[PDB]
Amino acid sequence: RPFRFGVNLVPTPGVSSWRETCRTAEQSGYDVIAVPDHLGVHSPFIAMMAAAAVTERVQLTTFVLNSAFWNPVLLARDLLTAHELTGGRVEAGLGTGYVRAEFETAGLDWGTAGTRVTRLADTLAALRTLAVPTPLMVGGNGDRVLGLAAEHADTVSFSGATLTPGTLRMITAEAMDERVAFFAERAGERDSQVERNTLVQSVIATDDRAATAKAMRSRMPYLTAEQILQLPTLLIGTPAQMAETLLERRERFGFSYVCVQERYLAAFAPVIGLLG
Ligand SMILES: C[C@H](OP(=O)(O)OC[C@@H](O)[C@@H](O)[C@@H](O)Cn1c2nc(=O)[nH]c(=O)c-2cc2ccc(O)cc21)C(=O)N[C@@H](CCC(=O)N[C@@H](CCC(=O)O)C(=O)O)C(=O)O
Repeated sequence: RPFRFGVNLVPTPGVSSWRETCRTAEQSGYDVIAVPDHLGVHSPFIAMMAAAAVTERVQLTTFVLNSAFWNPVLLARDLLTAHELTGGRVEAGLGTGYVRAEFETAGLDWGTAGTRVTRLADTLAALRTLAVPTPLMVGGNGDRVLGLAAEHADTVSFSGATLTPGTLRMITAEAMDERVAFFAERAGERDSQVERNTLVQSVIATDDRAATAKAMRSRMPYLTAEQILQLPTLLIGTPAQMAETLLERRERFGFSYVCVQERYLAAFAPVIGLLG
């Protein structure tokens, strides 16, 4: 599938640069602006509308909603509105949620891993029954979550890290091979209709990839330097090397929808220039 590039921007209360940041993303060649769903961050659909008002080309996506924060019928109303009032520019990524303190602050039941995944399942089923027009993305690497992506999603987002719900660890390329294969087996005949996304956490410009990876073992001691050089959540080297890496990873994993974090917006833009 043709590449599409996203930048995960954090609309921040008290910071007056939202419109300028969204314009920079579009001017830098990104195809998607992605926004998160967290307490203490601006409300995602309202921020996406504010982005739509100052951009013309980019798609706007939630990346990803905390399913515990949304009533499915009311979310369906939001999605239809966002779709119609932007001219079809909105996509909705969904997840189970994972920050327990935020559930507690909002007065919501943390429950169990099972109830949190079931809430995502129930929401996805409802959104499809209500025939929402926004493309749907599902994010997360748990078995049940990838099964839901395979059943319901237009895009599956493969995480690239794990944590203990209630600390972050990057997964290896080999673990990622297995998660993509699991998804594909669950998707069956629908595999070819689901776009594959991943989020790159760090985009590290360097003229010495090997020395950089060796140094980075300090922050990820559970990995070798060779594993660090193959980690799907990291891009290391020159822009030409990073472009070649993304071509190789599209072949290996099927990743054609690549997002980066806001801090690396400018660092990654040269790669967009080379892949287009
Ligand atoms: C928690 C995570 O599961 P997951 O299925 O990968 O992801 C579930 C949710 O986090 C996920 O669906 C989404 O909500 C997360 N999500 C966001 N969630 C949000 O709430 N807000 C966001 O802005 C957000 C952004 C986002 C972007 C990309 C992406 O891929 C996911 C994103 C995980 O790391 N799972 C581990 C295991 C987790 C676990 O339970 N560990 C044990 C270990 C220790 C023990 O034994 O007790 C535990 O702590 O209980 C695994 O599958 O190996």
